[PDB]
Amino acid sequence: PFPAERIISLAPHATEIAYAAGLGDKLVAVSEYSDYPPQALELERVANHQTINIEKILTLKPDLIIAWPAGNPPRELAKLRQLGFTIYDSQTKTLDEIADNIEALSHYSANPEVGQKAAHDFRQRLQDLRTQYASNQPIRYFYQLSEKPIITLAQGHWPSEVFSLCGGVNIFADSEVPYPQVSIEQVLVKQPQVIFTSEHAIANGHMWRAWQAELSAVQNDQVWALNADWLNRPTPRTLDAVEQVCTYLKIAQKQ
Ligand code: CNC
Repeated sequence: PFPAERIISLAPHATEIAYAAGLGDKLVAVSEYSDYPPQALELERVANHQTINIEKILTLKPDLIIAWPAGNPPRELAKLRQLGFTIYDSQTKTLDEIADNIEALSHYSANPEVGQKAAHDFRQRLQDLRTQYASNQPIRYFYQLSEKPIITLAQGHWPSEVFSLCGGVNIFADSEVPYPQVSIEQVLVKQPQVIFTSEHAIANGHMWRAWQAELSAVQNDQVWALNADWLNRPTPRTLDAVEQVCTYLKIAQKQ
């Protein structure tokens, strides 16, 4: 396509993949929470979970925008397309798509070998992890994005695929929306073998201690925090989430 000179990222994960793809030096704006690699804190922000700042983007004249269709507002992305910007749509469902993203984005780099290498390395480590964590048996898990309200994941949407590599089975897989709000009772009824939550919830005392009697996951000491930066952004660091998730689901075979 062409070595881009003024690149904008509309998502935290997209900023990580941009740096891995050898584009980081050409970024001129990123999203809120684009905090990795940490120098990205230095760049101006043009997007958050509710709004893309199209005025500022006009002001910046990007020759490449790295979009996150799954998380960005559809109307504003459509506007950017209608305005004639060159846009790469980052797809964010599978683990192999992370490497695909990096390899695609490397086409816009002045040094495509960087992204070529990063994708190669990702693919090899992903292969290593698939081999290493095959022995895991199916475990039914609950993954909490928040305690108030309880939001979880469903329909195979990200990060469902991280868990599935390890044999993990989402208790809310068959929900009518991809990120459903669920009640305490809904979880309690479902009887997850493992509960995954945030480091914050653990540190403060997690909400499921009160429910030890009704939750085998609590009796068995299988409520664990996951690193949300690794897990919920599809990036090279997702392979550390794979390790973390897979190690915990391995432990969960103890009974
Ligand atoms: C579900 C959800 C939520 N998420 Co996320 C979490 N946890 N998230 C997700 C999942 C979305 C899946 C998808 N989009 O395909 C999921 C797990 C992948 C995700 C991921 C992230 N999220 C992140 C954050 C910080 C946030 N998330 C919230 C938006 C946060 C929400 C908190 C809340 N209670 O509202 C949340 C709990 C529910 C939003 C929703 O469903 N609204 C209903 C829907 C109809 O409204 P909506 O406006 O269309 O929602 C869309 C956006 O929120 C967008 N989106 C979701 N998260 C982000 C984060 C950013 C930076 C941006 C720009 C857009 C989003 O995706 C939604 C559609 O699926 C947030 C308000 C939580 C909080 N209170 O801190 C917050 C801050 C947003 C901000 N200031 O811009 C991450 C950076 C977390 C991390 N530690 O890495 C990460 C970024 C992903 C990436 N690609 O870079």
